[PDB]
Amino acid sequence: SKGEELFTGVVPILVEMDGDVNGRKFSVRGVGEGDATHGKLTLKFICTSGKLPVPWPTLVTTLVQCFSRYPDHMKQHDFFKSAMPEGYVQERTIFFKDDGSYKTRAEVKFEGDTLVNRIVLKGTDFKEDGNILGHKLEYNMNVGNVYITADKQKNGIKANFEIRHNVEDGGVQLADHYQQNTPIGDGSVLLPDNHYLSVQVKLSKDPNEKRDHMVLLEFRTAAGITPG
Ligand SMILES: [Cl-]
Repeated sequence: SKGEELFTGVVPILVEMDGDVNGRKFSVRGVGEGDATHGKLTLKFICTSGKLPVPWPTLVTTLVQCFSRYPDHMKQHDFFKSAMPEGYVQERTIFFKDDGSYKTRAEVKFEGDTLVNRIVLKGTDFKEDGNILGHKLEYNMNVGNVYITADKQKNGIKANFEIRHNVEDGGVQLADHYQQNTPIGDGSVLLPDNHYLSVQVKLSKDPNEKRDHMVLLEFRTAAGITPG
């Protein structure tokens, strides 16, 4: 890409989320930076409406796959950078097993030299004493492997993956993700062969921060195609 030229160094990131779960409105802002040459990004998120009504880990996938590192033999398969700077709309539906669902729509694009992820999330039908509204999930994140394929119905790509959220005192809460990304521009974008993004996340807290928050470190690598 010429889009890939925009990712040769550290890129600042701004994330904004307007959320609503079972009618309860909330907002999140995140700031940080990503470096695709290191397949790494770091973000700190604050709940800018007080206390978060769902567990932080359930929002990780919603809250910039542009920073995945594609190896040389897979560069032709990086849709995300190819769509830049005009960007793409990412839509997901996330189904929490035996509980409610999130519907998300985000625009990801450069605004000047900052990458911006602007999100609206709406969650419906959650159980008041379920794992989500009840805050019964551990503060951590398991590895996710996002399987990407060309979308033959709309312009761009689709993906499917399931996230396992550890539940306090044992067991898991599954979150089944459906994803579509559609370029914003009219310009040509790369159409990838099937592959996946392997994503590892470490969640932490800022010892000096009294607001409800999440510090995220994330490593993301493309794979699923043997070298050559
Ligand atoms: Cl267990």
